[PDB]
Amino acid sequence: KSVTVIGLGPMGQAMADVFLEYGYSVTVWNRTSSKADQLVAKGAIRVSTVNEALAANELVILSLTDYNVMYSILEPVSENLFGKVLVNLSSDTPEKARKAAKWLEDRGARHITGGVQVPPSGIGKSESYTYYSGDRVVFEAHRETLEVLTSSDYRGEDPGLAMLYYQIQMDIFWTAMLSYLHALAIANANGITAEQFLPYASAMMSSLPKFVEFYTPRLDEGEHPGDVDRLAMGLASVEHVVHTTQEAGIDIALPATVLEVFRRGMKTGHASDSFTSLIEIFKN
Amino acid sequence: AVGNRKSVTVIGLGPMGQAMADVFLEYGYSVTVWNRTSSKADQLVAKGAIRVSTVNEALAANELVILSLTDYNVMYSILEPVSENLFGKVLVNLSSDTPEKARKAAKWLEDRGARHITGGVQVPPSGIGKSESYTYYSGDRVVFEAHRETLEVLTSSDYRGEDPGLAMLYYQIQMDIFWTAMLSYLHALAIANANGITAEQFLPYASAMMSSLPKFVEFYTPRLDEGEHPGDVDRLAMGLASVEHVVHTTQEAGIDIALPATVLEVFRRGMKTGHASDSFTSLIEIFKN
Ligand SMILES: NC(=O)c1ccc[n+]([C@@H]2O[C@H](COP(=O)([O-])OP(=O)(O)OC[C@H]3O[C@@H](n4cnc5c(N)ncnc54)[C@H](OP(=O)(O)O)[C@@H]3O)[C@@H](O)[C@H]2O)c1
Repeated sequence: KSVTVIGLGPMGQAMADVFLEYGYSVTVWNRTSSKADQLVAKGAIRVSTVNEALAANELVILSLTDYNVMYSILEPVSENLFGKVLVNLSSDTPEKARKAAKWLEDRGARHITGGVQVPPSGIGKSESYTYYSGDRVVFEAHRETLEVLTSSDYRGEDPGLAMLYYQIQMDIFWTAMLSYLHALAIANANGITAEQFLPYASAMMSSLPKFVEFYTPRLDEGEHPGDVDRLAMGLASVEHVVHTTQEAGIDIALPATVLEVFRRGMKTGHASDSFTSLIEIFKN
Repeated sequence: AVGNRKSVTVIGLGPMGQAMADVFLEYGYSVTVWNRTSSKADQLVAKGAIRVSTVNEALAANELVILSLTDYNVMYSILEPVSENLFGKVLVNLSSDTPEKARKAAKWLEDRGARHITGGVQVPPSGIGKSESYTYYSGDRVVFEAHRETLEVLTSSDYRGEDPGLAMLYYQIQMDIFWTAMLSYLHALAIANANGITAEQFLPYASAMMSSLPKFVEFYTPRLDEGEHPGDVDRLAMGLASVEHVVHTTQEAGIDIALPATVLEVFRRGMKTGHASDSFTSLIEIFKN
């Protein structure tokens, strides 16, 4: 039970704490060496250099701000990476994580990508989940240590996948939550409160998985028949939303973008297809 | 004797009007129908509906008239030439349109001596006649109560208040969420597909995310009603950073950026107007202008 943590922001601090709680020997490094004071008081071993941190252990957790920090601190010590397993937790794009894995492999190290789904306070709780991706044999070799921090959800071999599943979920979260705020602004303009809207907003959100379930097999076939819905009629529905927004004096940017997507789909010949055919507009 | 007359007129026989007329007939109503395209009533006539030739005749047949037309402009188009014959009628308009359109129609109808109930039907034709289905209703409460029994043959009802616009308000704000959130799903799936993963693989994650959203709505609702956006549990600056990673992921996958780029623009406007350290709920102020 021995692990190195490089990067002592809030996440790194939480992780290092939980490891110390469960009896691990924890070696730490940070560019600003004072950030480790509280951990050192709890038994963490602070080392002066990146070299010493890498030497201490096979498993190295990288809780850095972004992937550029990784290159900055490891590139000058590229000769010292053989046999190390670097678990990268920065939030970034799939391609960033892929480029990092390849760079590390070229220097004899192995990479596990992690997409942590909770804030620092979730660390050490089994109801918390982290996406992991990368070589399955490397991941299985360190799974026990990683699961001291959270439950795991291994997504596959591609180092980019842990970040893929994280970012596409955030695409839905932010866009759908903004739609909720937008809808509430219209509601407020017409005299209705968030308390009054609550059960209706909630019921709509909860209904969406049933649509996703319905359309999933069709989307996987590349099929957009107009048997239960037509794009033309979706467009007309969006248009009512845009006019409602305008009448209420609410900012039109968000529904106007939705309307523009529908129009582009109509303008490429999809009037009679399902609205799912708009995936072709996004695909590019 | 208590109870509604078992007699009703339906004007507008698209798929929704056809479903409503069918349900009324099966329930035991005398159903009088009119449609611009008269042949669309053939099946209903075979089951006992009474087709009339003119809109005037359809209005004369009954007190209660259900409209299922494309929108409110259609209503004017057909009713204006028979404005004289609206006196004493109760028109229940189940057409999708904006709140203000419904308000203006309710006044126009009252000026002609008719009464108006706005309805926002929440289900497709197949949901008509099922009690798990709901329709939003609004308008004069006494008029609604007088015809509720008939309206409940079609769906359960959810009366929202006196303002005739409200039934279209609740309907349209739910559709703002539906279309925007479903397009976010398609956008996210396009990224997934570019990266080699399928809708089947995405399904449990898309569904879990969507199903988690009501918990956020519940958490924020009381704060929003106070006009409060403290940054105690989240800050806009950190949300912006999260949106930026979404935009870059999109671009790397070669996926159309219009939708996340508009999300990002909203966040940036909120940063511009001072809300870096407030909750992301502060973006409601950007929507408010
Ligand atoms: N279908 C759905 O799933 C659904 C769900 C909820 C709410 N709604 C709403 O229900 C309403 C009716 O929709 P729908 O699907 O049943 O059919 P629709 O195709 O909108 O047709 C509705 C009716 O309007 C008539 N109409 C259209 N333009 C007209 C004109 N210029 N003059 C005279 N009549 C006119 C049509 O006559 P013809 O038959 O002669 O074309 C038809 O009777 C809409 O507002 C729709 O948004 C629909």
